Amino acid sequence: ADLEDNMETLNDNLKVIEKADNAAQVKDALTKMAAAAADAWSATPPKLEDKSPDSPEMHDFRHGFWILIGQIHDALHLANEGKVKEAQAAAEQLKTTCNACHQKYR
Amino acid sequence: ADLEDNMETLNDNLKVIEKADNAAQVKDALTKMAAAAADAWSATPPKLEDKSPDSPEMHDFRHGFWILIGQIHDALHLANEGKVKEAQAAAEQLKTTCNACHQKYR
Amino acid sequence: ADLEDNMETLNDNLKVIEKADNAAQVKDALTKMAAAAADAWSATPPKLEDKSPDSPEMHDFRHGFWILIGQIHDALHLANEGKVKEAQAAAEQLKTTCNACHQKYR
Amino acid sequence: ADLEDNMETLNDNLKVIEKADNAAQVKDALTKMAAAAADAWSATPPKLEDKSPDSPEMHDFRHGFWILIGQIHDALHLANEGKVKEAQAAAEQLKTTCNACHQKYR
Ligand code: HEM
Ligand code: HEM
Ligand code: HEM
Ligand code: HEM
Ligand SMILES: [Zn+2]
Ligand SMILES: [Zn+2]
Ligand SMILES: [Zn+2]
Ligand SMILES: [Zn+2]
Repeated sequence: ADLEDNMETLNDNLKVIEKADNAAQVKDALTKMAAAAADAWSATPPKLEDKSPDSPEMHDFRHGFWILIGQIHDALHLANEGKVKEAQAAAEQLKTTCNACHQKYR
Repeated sequence: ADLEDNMETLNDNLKVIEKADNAAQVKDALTKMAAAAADAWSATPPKLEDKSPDSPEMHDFRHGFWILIGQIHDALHLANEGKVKEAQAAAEQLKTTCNACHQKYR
Repeated sequence: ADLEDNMETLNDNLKVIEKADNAAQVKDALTKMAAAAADAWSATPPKLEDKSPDSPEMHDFRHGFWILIGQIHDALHLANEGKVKEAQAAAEQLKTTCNACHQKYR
Repeated sequence: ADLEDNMETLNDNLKVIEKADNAAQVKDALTKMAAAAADAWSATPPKLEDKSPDSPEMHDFRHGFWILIGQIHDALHLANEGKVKEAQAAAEQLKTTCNACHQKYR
């Protein structure tokens, strides 16, 4: 999938997590986000098209995906443990990673 | 790319890191490993064809890529710091992750 | 050190990172934060004095320190790479961990 | 506790996990390992007594504790999920971290 599709998948499922009542819902949404974030890894954002594929900027771009992937990973464990509220809070917290990357690169 | 290509990329660059003489070579190889691992995320292994895409087995399979991706991430920081030997050591230690997944799923 | 002293160390160095001009200042402050957070691990917060040392609650409390330690770890790599701004951003972002734990346990 | 005691704690509980029959035994063991690892953070190893407390070598020493702590953290989540065998395998795998640090610093 393209960057925009992966971004909408990320966006859609974050809201699913907010409105969710149960672990399964959170679980499912986080799984989809993990796949979206991993697939986003190879993308070149439009503001970085003029940069070398292995530039410092591109390195920093992809680092944000590492952070987001790590966070989804942990939130998923929480939801697997049945810690719904705390997985939802981890989801709220990862928005900081979404925002930080958007502020620099979007 | 498919699973097999990602796996060759992973294997090829691990050997490149072993033979490397400077941090640029390690850095370049780890970057290629991270892309390969991230791209591998969505793959279904032949041994798990018969399992649901959202099965416990498939979750455990993808978990190994989380572990791999985290370790590459960290090793790349070490290489960026010019810590060639310790980045090469981190790379040798990664093999545990490679092996553990192969033993169960390959 | 006590929980309070570790908490002040954490507080003080966070501000040091905000005002910092170079990577060495940030590195030094994160190093101090890492030791404070690791030393905090064994503490029982006043709100949880009545809970068993290996209770659900106490596990969740210490989980927040795993999260914080992980974040400092990564931020320190960024500072080591000379990525001052992004290390400072990483430091602003880990405030979410600080606050999440306080909201629940302070 | 001192370095030796923390190392004994780490060693004893690793064996407990190997012999374990259920998730509770592995959970309990990993919990103790986490505390021992976090307490070990501040220690100076006999081989690095002559180095500055904020030396490059001391930084690399403590870095291995970060990686150990992260692995215990993850292994604990697996045990929490009731994935006993997988938690026991994550425990086997972190021996790589134990050994890597001993090779350089013990
Ligand atoms: C879970 C957190 C995230 C959420 C909820 C999210 C969601 C979104 C949304 C709704 C958009 C609007 C455009 C669209 O429809 O795709 C977008 C765009 C974008 N995001 Fe994110 N995103 C997240 C994480 C990230 C991260 C970590 C990065 C960078 C490493 C990033 C980089 C971008 C870029 C470059 C665009 C513009 C794409 C384009 O216009 O071609 N996002 N994202
Ligand atoms: C740096 C670590 C790794 C290395 C060097 C590595 C290396 C390889 C190599 C050389 C192959 C054979 C190439 C081929 O398939 O034609 C392979 C296959 C495979 N690997 Fe890995 N691998 C690594 C990590 C992983 C991880 C973490 C997993 C699972 C989480 C995994 C799962 C698999 C699977 C399922 C196959 C079979 C694909 C097929 O033959 O169709 N590998 N790997
Ligand atoms: C870098 C992030 C953090 C900062 C800057 C911070 C800061 C503080 C400060 C300034 C205090 C007041 C203590 C005093 O006045 O001496 C405090 C107390 C406290 N903090 Fe944190 N904290 C952080 C992270 C955490 C985390 C991760 C946890 C738990 C997982 C936590 C749990 C507590 C508790 C239980 C208290 C109350 C102890 C008391 O009664 O004094 N904090 N913190
Ligand atoms: C879970 C993995 C680990 C296990 C099972 C383990 C086990 C041990 C054992 C059995 C000893 C013998 C010392 C004694 O009993 O007096 C020891 C010592 C030591 N270990 Fe580890 N350890 C682990 C992790 C680590 C790590 C990650 C580091 C480095 C950061 C490390 C550094 C050392 C050092 C420096 C000593 C020497 C202690 C002294 O002589 O005062 N160990 N460890
Ligand atoms: Zn966790
Ligand atoms: Zn590291
Ligand atoms: Zn990083
Ligand atoms: Zn995990």
